[PDB]
Amino acid sequence: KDQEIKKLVDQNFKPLLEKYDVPGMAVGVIQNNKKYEMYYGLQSVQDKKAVNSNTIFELGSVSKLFTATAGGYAKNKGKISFDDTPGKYWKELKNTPIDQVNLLQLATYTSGNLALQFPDEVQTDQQVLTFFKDWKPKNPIGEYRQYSNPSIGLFGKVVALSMNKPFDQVLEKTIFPALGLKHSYVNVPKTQMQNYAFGYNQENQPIRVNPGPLDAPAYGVKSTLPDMLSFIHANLNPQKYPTDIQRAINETHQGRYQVNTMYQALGWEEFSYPATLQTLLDSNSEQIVMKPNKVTAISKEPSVKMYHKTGSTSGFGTYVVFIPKENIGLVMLTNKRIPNEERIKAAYVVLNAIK
Ligand SMILES: *[B@]([O])([C][N]S(=O)(=O)[C]C1=[C][C]=[C]C(C([O])=O)=[C]1)OP([O])([O])=O
Repeated sequence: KDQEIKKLVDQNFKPLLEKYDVPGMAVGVIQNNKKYEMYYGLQSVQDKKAVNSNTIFELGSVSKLFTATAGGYAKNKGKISFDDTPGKYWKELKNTPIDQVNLLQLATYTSGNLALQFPDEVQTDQQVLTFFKDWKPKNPIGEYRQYSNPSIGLFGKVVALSMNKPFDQVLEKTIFPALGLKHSYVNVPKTQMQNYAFGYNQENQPIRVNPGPLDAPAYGVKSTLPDMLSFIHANLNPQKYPTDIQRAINETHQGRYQVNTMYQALGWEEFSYPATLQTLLDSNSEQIVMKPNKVTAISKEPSVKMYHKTGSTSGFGTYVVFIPKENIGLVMLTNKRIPNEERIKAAYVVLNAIK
């Protein structure tokens, strides 16, 4: 039976490489604590370098899952409360209007006035501070979800302040070692640069993510297939992990509010399992991703849950999904974007087929 996992991944993911002219793909499955790693194509077209277990990919918004995990960790060591406001940590925001939004509402995109991106002219530390000092509310605080890099980025910044370390070191020195990750990075060091894939844009030009304001907590982590499978393993089966990282992980699985069939957890999107294909696809509709939506309190608390997250950068696509009760999960990393719907569908067919 285990002999079917390679065939399934080949049937469902491998055709996407021709369809979308993607140079390189890594797809991992974890089932009953056994890891399966499927590698396709090249990490670098010009170098003819193969995708392998050392290949580093940009995770885009899947980085937010690390940020959420860092926040869960800081809460459980008593360094923050989710009821706190940012001005408790970043003193220059104390008594400004953004100091009425609490850390949870920042982590989960419900400030009521933060868009997907900062303005293009906002780049320096000084410009980021000014942006948040000048912030005024629009929608009632907590009522509307608008998916936002600045929102979760400020959450990450405040988590880092709570831990007295810059955010890059919170991940690289604390969170990643506690998860057993060996090649996961905010800043890919000199000695691993030969392992960092080129991304490829929609004109098939090689590209990597550009530096930008609070980029690390929003979309700035890079990792390998083995490490992302270890992360999914920690999400499915955290018992072997340190108690504090257990607590952190479990904090990320708690649904905070709902937008119909999508439950917003910390970083992760949560769903009742089994989820219809349309539930999973529509979680990343234009309506949910690009526009304000008024949230509700959770009414139906799912008994059996599954969780997912997409991520994209100019040159990379990522998708991660897991289902605790089936003890299965999947990770897809590409060095060209393909539509979210294809990532979600292929993972749906595969995970369903393996039971
Ligand atoms: B995330 O992957 C956020 N998407 S993103 O495109 O905002 C990431 C990004 C932001 C600024 C610059 C770049 C760059 O230079 O590549 C990338 O979210 P999804 O998958 O929508 O949830």
